Amino acid sequence: NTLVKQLSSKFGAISSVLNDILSRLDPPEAEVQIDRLITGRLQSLQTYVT
Amino acid sequence: EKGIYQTSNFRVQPTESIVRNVTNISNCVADGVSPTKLNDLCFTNFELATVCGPKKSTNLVKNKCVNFNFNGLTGTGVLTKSNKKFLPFQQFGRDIVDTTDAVRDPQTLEILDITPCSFGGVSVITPGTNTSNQVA
Amino acid sequence: QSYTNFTRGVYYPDKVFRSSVLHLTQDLFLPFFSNVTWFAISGTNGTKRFDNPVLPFNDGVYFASTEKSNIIRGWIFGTTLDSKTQSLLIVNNATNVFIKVCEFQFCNDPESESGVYSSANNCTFEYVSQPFLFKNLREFVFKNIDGYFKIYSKHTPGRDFPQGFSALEPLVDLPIGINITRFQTLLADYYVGYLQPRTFLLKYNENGTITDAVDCALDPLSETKCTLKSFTV
Ligand SMILES: *[C@@H]1O[C@H](CO)[C@@H](O)[C@H](O)[C@H]1NC(C)=O
Ligand SMILES: *[C@@H]1O[C@H](CO)[C@@H](O)[C@H](O)[C@H]1NC(C)=O
Ligand SMILES: *[C@@H]1O[C@H](CO)[C@@H](O)[C@H](O)[C@H]1NC(C)=O
Repeated sequence: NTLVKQLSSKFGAISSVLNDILSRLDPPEAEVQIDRLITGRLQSLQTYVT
Repeated sequence: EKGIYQTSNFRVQPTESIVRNVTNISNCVADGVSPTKLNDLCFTNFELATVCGPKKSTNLVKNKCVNFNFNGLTGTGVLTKSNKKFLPFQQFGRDIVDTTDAVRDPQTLEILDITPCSFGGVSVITPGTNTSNQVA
Repeated sequence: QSYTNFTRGVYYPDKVFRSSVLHLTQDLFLPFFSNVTWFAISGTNGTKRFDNPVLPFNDGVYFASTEKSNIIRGWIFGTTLDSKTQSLLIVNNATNVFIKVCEFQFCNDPESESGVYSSANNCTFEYVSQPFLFKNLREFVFKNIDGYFKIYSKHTPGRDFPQGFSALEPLVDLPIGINITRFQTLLADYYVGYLQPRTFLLKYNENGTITDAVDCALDPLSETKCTLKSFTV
């Protein structure tokens, strides 16, 4: 449950939904917000596996 | 070597999209966001309800994996008739882990449950390439 | 007149359906066991049948009307309330509810068939909705956000207030960018309290109706219940 709830976290992003980031930002900015979310989700998976 | 290996993941792809009647700031078609094209977004008041840019409504497709957009709420899933009883105020349903599992159809106000389209692991059963190249 | 034992004023925080869940949410709510002023105060039983006082509007206000005869007619939400600026006039008609944003000095404020007319100048928005109409309680919550005035209500068909839990439902969402700091209730009794930021644990049943709630900050047990997201500890 914790692992799935973390998907809704923004981690400092403009929005937690990748489709909103892609729809609202020009790619050079979308990549930054997406990378932020990638870091947040990847850290969540590493925490779960550990 | 002989054994079972997890190599990938199966997903069922959507085959069609659903887009869901004002052609006229409120109650008008529009024409924060860095791209120059704002006509594909629905703006609550811009601050990201109404004033949504132009789009063409489609038919409602059920029992198939589809890409839906209901007044700005987008996603991929299988739409089925819901047995849930929404209050006339409520527009969306949520699960115990705060994900969307139901919507009301902007037109006709049908309550639809959203089941995600099936996916799962890909496991390959191999006799071993020193015996046979047939796999399951 | 302080009537502080009250634990009413919970409303649906959003237009989202939930089934058999406990949802912990931080929003503007009337605290449980807060001081709710009981209106001896009302002008018709005050000095020469007039001068119902003007009350503050702090973040939002909980209001309830207990009059089964529908004597109480409406509200004015504004700042100076003297025609210098626009105010939001919400009046309950026998067949409808009529909302105006005009600026004026007087309305009902200086027996039967009292006049309800005002200067009603310079409105930019107007709305018409369904009427509010044996004992019943008519509960309202008036909440402001930047750019919107939201009205929540529940008309519950009662002499004694400690009835069962009932959550208020949204009544209207008005996109009116109006600065509100003071308001007046138009009579021709009242329970008025103020909202504060609080976290509440709201219990939604299978049909999506809120059936109970825990005010997390009221007491240590409510805090434990919120921490565990359960009404049983
Ligand atoms: C237009 O939208 C309203 C929304 O309630 C719906 O009731 C109506 O049927 C729609 N028009 C058509 C032609 O379907
Ligand atoms: C609202 O009116 C009060 C009047 O005292 C003023 O002090 C306040 O700054 C106003 N707020 C806005 C957002 O105009
Ligand atoms: C939901 O409300 C209907 C109203 O008739 C009632 O029949 C039904 O039993 C309710 N379901 C639950 C789970 O409370």
